[PDB]
Amino acid sequence: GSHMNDVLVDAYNIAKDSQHVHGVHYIRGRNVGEDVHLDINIYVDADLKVFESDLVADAIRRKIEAEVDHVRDVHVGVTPVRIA
Amino acid sequence: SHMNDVLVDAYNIAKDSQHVHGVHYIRGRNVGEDVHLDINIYVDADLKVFESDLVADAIRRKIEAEVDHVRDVHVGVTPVR
Ligand SMILES: [Mg+2]
Repeated sequence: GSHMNDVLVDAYNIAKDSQHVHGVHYIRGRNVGEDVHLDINIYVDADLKVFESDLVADAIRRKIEAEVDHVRDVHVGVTPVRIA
Repeated sequence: SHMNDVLVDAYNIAKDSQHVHGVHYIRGRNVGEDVHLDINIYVDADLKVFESDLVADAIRRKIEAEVDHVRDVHVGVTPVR
C-alpha cells in the first residue's frame, strides 16, 4: 500500500550520515501511483567547493536509488551553512 | 533528528483520517530543534468547503496534540474527482 514511511525514513537516514552533511535541511515525499518522488536538501559547509558538493549530492542520490524501494526521480539539493 | 518520528506519525494520522482518499505529499523542514511540517491530503472533490476545512483542521489538531517536536503544522488539500 503506502510505502511513504519506509521511503522517507530510509532516505533521511542515508542523507543525514553521508560525508560533508552538516544536517538535513528538508525532505519532501510525493505519492504518484505506486511511486514516491523524493526531494531532499542537505546543509553543507559554505566553504565546500562546488565539485565536492556535487559529488556528495550525487552519492546520496546513487545510494538512495540503490537501496530504497519504491523511489522514483530522487533529487538532492544543497544549502550552504556557516560553520563556527 | 526527530524528523523520522515526526514524518511517520503525522503521515499515519493523516492517512487514517476518514474523508482522506490518500496522502498526496508531505514535507518536513528542520529549524533548530523544531520540525516544520506541511502535509497535503487528497479529498473528494464534492466535499463542501466547510467540510474540507473541518477535515484539515482535525488533522492539524491531532498532529499538534500527539506529535512531539512539530511546529507550524499546515494541512492543505488537493480535490480529486
Ligand atoms: Mg533502484
